[PDB]
This record gives sequence, structure tokens and C-alpha cells, in this order.
Amino acid sequence: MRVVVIGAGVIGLSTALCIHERYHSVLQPLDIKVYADRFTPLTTTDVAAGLWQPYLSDPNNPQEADWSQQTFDYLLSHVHSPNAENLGLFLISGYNLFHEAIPDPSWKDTVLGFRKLTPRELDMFPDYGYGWFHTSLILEGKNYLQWLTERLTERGVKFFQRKVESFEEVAREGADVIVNCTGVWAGALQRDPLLQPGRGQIMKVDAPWMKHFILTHDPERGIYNSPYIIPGTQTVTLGGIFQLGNWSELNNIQDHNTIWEGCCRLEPTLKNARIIGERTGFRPVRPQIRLEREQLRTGPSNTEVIHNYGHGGYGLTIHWGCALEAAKLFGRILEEKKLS
Amino acid sequence: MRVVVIGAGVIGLSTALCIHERYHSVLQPLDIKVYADRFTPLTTTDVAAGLWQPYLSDPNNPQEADWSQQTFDYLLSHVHSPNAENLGLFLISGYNLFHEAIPDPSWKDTVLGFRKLTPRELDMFPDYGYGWFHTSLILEGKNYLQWLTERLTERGVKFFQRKVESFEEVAREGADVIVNCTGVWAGALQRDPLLQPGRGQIMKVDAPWMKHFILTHDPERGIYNSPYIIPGTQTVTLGGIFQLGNWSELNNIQDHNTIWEGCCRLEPTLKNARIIGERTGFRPVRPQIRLEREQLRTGPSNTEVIHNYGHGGYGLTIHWGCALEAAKLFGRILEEKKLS
Ligand SMILES: Cc1cc2nc3c(=O)[nH]c(=O)nc-3n(C[C@H](O)[C@H](O)[C@H](O)COP(=O)(O)OP(=O)(O)OC[C@H]3O[C@@H](n4cnc5c(N)ncnc54)[C@H](O)[C@@H]3O)c2cc1C
Ligand SMILES: Cc1cc2nc3c(=O)[nH]c(=O)nc-3n(C[C@H](O)[C@H](O)[C@H](O)COP(=O)(O)OP(=O)(O)OC[C@H]3O[C@@H](n4cnc5c(N)ncnc54)[C@H](O)[C@@H]3O)c2cc1C
Ligand SMILES: O=c1[nH]cc(CCc2ccccc2)cc1O
Ligand SMILES: O=c1[nH]cc(CCc2ccccc2)cc1O
Repeated sequence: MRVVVIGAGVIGLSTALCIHERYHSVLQPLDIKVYADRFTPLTTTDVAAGLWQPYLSDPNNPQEADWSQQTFDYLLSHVHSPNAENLGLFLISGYNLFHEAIPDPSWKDTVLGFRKLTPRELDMFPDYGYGWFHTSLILEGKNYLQWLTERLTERGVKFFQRKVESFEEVAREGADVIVNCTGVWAGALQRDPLLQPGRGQIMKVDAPWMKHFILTHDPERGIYNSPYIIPGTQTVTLGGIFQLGNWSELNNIQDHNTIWEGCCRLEPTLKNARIIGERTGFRPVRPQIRLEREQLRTGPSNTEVIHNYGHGGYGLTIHWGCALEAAKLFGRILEEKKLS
Repeated sequence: MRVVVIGAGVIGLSTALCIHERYHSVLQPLDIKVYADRFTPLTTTDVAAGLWQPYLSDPNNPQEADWSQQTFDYLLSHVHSPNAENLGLFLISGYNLFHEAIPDPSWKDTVLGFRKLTPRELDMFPDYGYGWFHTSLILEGKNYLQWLTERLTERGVKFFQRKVESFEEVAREGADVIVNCTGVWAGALQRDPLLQPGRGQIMKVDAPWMKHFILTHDPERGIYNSPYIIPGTQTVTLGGIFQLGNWSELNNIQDHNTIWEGCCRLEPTLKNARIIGERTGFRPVRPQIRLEREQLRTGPSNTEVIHNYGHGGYGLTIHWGCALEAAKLFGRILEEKKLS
């Protein structure tokens, strides 16, 4: 039973591992392999700060709220294991800031100590007039990928660096199941008109005195297009760029001044920060995630494909739920294939 | 009008600058001079995390409750500006942990977002059943002391490196007023039996993933004598050592182990951390701060003395209220002298 996962960002690597650990003892030849064009230094996953927080509004597929709540609990049960550092996992508090009051978000009892800004906290932000403060989790993508990687390897899940043209090339070559974890690029292997790039751009800066996340929200510039400051483990992420449809994987001088001006307004101490790096990535945007089966009518008998992509600005937030569900699906195949 | 300040600690410099800023325009020759035995790399002040937090009970002298309060409004009103990193100021949230319930602190409203630990929070803490969370300030001692220095130097105040054997030597040599900011060493100039050193030992460690302060209290063992973890700007401080009357300015093997054990236990990820540095100091302990006047008879006329010492473990949390207060007292000497 040879299983091929396509793609090595968080969605693939997490799905590969969650699938291994749940079914390695109940399948004898269970061969897992990861094919991916770009690996762990070079993915959208690596560009993400890793803060956990779903959209303000409720999911088109209400299941998603579970997947988020799930990923959170799991990471939270692990915040104090003594790996977390390796992981890139840690607790962080910070501010959400709005121009006008807004309902409480749905996840408010998932996060630790949710609550509203007191006018004192607000005064430090001339431009914003209401907001939240709550304690959450960051899982830095770069480390997490490095981590998932070492877990997978000792499990002898094998990695190949290679761009795949179709599902049939892979089905032709051996595989009974394909886990489709291709993110923004998913369309190139099965036209999906619903899935667009949300180009995003970020500045990594050296400002270690910054201990809180600060996120600004504005319906006029719209989701993720508004200044945010996110302390990482070695570095602070400075962002707020979102552009539907943009395919330029290039750092753009305009966008740089925008990040830079928006965050200075927000935190003037950032004047003396040293820029370290700058990076661009594509949000796999979609009205909702595609996480579902398809029997692909390849050759004599068709092969099974699990889809898992279109995770948008919240992949790190939801990956774990998503992987449990990818695996459940996978277990559903097994029984139907009379092999459990 | 010739002023000697003894002590280049936080109290000395802060007061020195408060006095100058408040009176160089009203007094014609204002000669302010700082005399110090040890300077700004080598004082107790340089050992302090710098986290604003008064005792959890009410101050003997409840004027202290205001001095602490004013200090925090003033620091907060300077937290956003291109200065703050120079001063070493910044905001930080975190946890107070107790075994049993305790009444709220009297400062509860001074800080931002003071609140009780919800049970999900307290689960991250096996060893503890109760606590608070809130957002306070760090003013790291070393930076603060460098900032005061260049602020003083540029205001013309002169520094001298020297040990002063008696008030009278300095009156003798020509001071109209002496400002006694000599900390735990005060009594070497005027016997104060109530003044005692609480010895303290801390570890500076590398764990930048740490974004909250975490303070534990056990009354079986005292204040400052139970593990605390305070992240700084460049480094995280591990302490929990308080010892009345010890005068050994030497790092100690057992204290080291106690710090490292209690801290590793509070936060397991601390195990893979790099030990950077270690330091000892003497909180200048005393039932209350001594902050008053006394005219020292000393030949033809008496020199005026302002004492400002015995700040124990809340030196930074309080310095500014105190300095405002020494200037108040200074102002009074002036007017009485028919010089206001
Ligand atoms: C600037 C920015 C900030 C973000 N911040 C956050 C955040 O703070 N929190 C959060 O929860 N999320 C955040 N995100 C969202 C997160 O980055 C994405 O959701 C996530 O990386 C998508 O995961 P993925 O595995 O689907 O994508 P990717 O990491 O991009 O994985 C796609 C993988 O598939 C490979 N691949 C694709 N097609 C093929 C093919 N045909 N053949 C071979 N290999 C192929 C690629 O090489 C890559 O390995 C952020 C995103 C951006 C852009
Ligand atoms: C381990 C530890 C942690 C602490 N953490 C905190 C914290 O997190 N937050 C907080 O608010 N406070 C904290 N404190 C408290 C704070 O460090 C002290 O209250 C404060 O630094 C004392 O200020 P000072 O100027 O009175 O003393 P010092 O900084 O010791 O200054 C005394 C100065 O007077 C000089 N001097 C004395 N006698 C003479 C003389 N005869 N002639 C010349 N010079 C003389 C010395 O050379 C020195 O320059 C901590 C203390 C310790 C020990
Ligand atoms: O694409 C992104 N996803 C996620 C984040 C984290 C910060 C954030 C911003 C606004 C709402 C919720 C989270 C940043 C991104 O740039
Ligand atoms: O001497 C000290 N002063 C101050 C602190 C700050 C942490 C703390 C711990 C318990 C109560 C209040 C503050 C640490 C010291 O060791």
C-alpha cells in the first residue's frame, strides 16, 4: 500500500505524519513518500509568522472552527513539553485593534484570557478606538517544518524533490492513495477556479523588546492588509499585505514602504530596528478548504486522492485538525479497500 | 548653591536629574555633582530585571503607594517614543502564581488588564492553584542608568569616582546640600540599624522564545525567594533568591542550583537554555524608605541633607515618585533659604 503525499509545507508534512502514526501499526506494507518541488527553507509555510488565530468571522464550513480549536488544544498541550523550542512553539499575548466595536470572535474561549482593551491600553494607540487582548500561541513555520521533517525521517518516510505534472504520472508510477497538499499551486493539477493567491509580504526585523503581538484591522483595506507586528523567536515579523490574484513571488519596494510606515505609526520604537530579511508568499485563498476524497479514474482501477489545500491565511492555525481529518478519510478508504 | 549627590545608582541619578530639571532655571549658580563609589556597570541597580511590581501588601508608609504609581504613569507615558529602547523600557505581560487564594494587590488598577488566572491558565502550572495575569513594564537597570548618565552629562552635572567617608568631609569641602543616595551602604555614614541587605542572585539566560514574566510566591520561604523568570531585552533573568543580612558579593553554587531547579520546574523548556551571565546584589532592605531631610550641624552653619535610600526590592518600581519627592524637599530648603 504505497501512499504519496504531494507537497512539503505544513499541510503535507503534518498530514504525512498524522497518517503514519495513525496507520503504521495497521497496514503492513505502508510506504509513505513526500514529493515536493520546494522544501523547508523555500515554502509559503516558511514565510508565515505562525500566530494562531482564525478569521474574525465564522467559517463557511463550520467544521473549520473545530479544526482550529483542535490544532490549538494539541499545540497547547505541548507548549510545555521540553521540545517546544525545536518546534518553534510558544505562548504569546498581544492586541487586536479596530476602528469601531465588533462582536466577540467565535474562538474567544479557545484562546487564553480573552478580554477587551481597557482605555489605558488604547491610549498607546491614537489611531484605533476599540480592541481585544488575549494570550495565544505561535508555531514558527521554518522550525515546525524542520521538526516535522525529523519526525518523518526517523519514520523513514522518504522525501523527493521533484515537480509533479499530473496525478496520473504519480498513479502510473505506483501509488494507491495521493494526498494532495500543493497549496496555492493546486490548480496546476486539477483546475479549481475558487482557489486564488493572496500574495502577502513581510519584513523580519530585529526588535527584541517587543513582547506582544499587535494586529490592526480595517474593513477598508481588508483582511491581512493592515499593519501587524508579530514577535518571533529570533526576530519580529512586520507585515500587512494581501492582494488577491497577485502571482509575483518578488519583494516589492512599494510594499516594503507600506509594511514599514504602517508599523512605525503603530509602534514608533521600531525606528531603530535593524531590518534582517524580507519575504513574499502566497495565501492559498478559497471560500473554504478543500478537504475531501475523489476517486480518480486512472488506468484499469482508479486511484484515491485526498485533497487538502486552500487554507489561506490560517494554515498554521488549522493544520492539525486538517490532518486528523485527512487521516480519518484515509482510514475510510482502508476499510472500503478491505485492509483494516 | 552647590549640590552633592552620593550614589550613582538609580536613586542617585534619578534624583540628580529630577532636581536639576526642576531647578536650574530658578537658581543662579546650580552646581550639581555626583559622587560615587561604584558606577553604572557595577551597582545593585545593574543586577535588577527592572520589572515594575510593588509588594503584594500595603506599604507601611502609604505614600509609597503613590510613588510607585507615579513612577508607572510616567514610564507608561514614555513607552511609545523613539527614546524607549535607549531607556530600556518596554511593556510585558505575565503571571503571578500562588498556592492558595490571596486578596488582590492594592496596585491592581495601576497595571493594565489585571485579572485572575482562569483554570485553563492554571493547568499549565501543576505546582500552583492560583494567580493573576496582567501587563506591567520593564525598565532594565543597566540601560536606564546609561540613559540617565548621558542625560546628566549633557546637563552639565559632573561625575566623580570616590568613596565618601562622612557627610562632614563633603560639607567641609563646600556643599550647601547633600543628597544621600547610598543604598544598602547608607549606614556606613549614619548608623541605621533598620537598614539591612537582602542578598539576591540572578542568572541571565538565552531563551528569546520567552515572552511573559512568570513570578511565583511561596510565603513559607518569603518574597523574592521563590523562582521568578523575567524576560529582558536581550536575555531572560532567572532568580528566586532573598537572604536578610548576607553581605557576600560572590556568586554561590547553591543559589545557582536553586535558581536553575525552580526555574526549570516552572518552565521545562528552560533546560535547553544558554547561561550567559550571573550576578549578586544587595537589595537595601528597611521597614520603609528613608526619604526625609536633616540639617547636619557642622561648624559655622549646617549643611542640608536629603536622604533617599532603603528601597529594597522595589527601587526601579518606585524611583520616580521618590525623586519628585526629594525635589519637593529640595524646593523647600530653597524657599526657607530665601532663594525661591
Ligand atoms: C505572509 C504570510 C503570513 C502568514 N501568517 C500566517 C500566520 O501567522 N498564521 C497562520 O496560521 N497562517 C499564516 N499564513 C498562512 C500559511 O502560510 C499558509 O496557509 C500555509 O503555508 C499553507 O500551507 P500549505 O502546506 O498548503 O502550503 P505551502 O507551504 O506553500 O505548501 C505547498 C507545497 O507543495 C509543493 N508543491 C505544490 N505543487 C507541487 C507540485 N505540482 N509538485 C511538487 N510540489 C508541489 C511546494 O513545493 C510546497 O512544498 C501566512 C501566510 C503568509 C503568506
Ligand atoms: C536580584 C535583585 C533583583 C531586583 N529586581 C528588581 C526588579 O525586578 N524591580 C525593581 O523595581 N527592583 C528590583 N530590585 C531592586 C533594585 O535593584 C534596588 O532597589 C535599587 O537598584 C537600589 O537603588 P540605589 O540607587 O538605592 O542603590 P544602588 O544601585 O546600589 O546605588 C548605590 C550607589 O551609592 C554608592 N555609594 C554608597 N555609599 C557611597 C559612599 N560612601 N561614597 C560614594 N558612593 C557611595 C554606590 O557606589 C552606588 O553608586 C532588585 C534587586 C536585586 C538585588
Ligand atoms: O496571512 C496571514 N495569516 C495570519 C497572520 C497572523 C496575523 C493576523 C492578522 C490578521 C488577522 C489574524 C491574524 C498574518 C498573515 O499575514
Ligand atoms: O528584588 C527583586 N525585586 C523585584 C523583582 C521583580 C520580580 C518580583 C517578584 C516578586 C514580587 C515582585 C516582583 C525581583 C527581585 O528579585
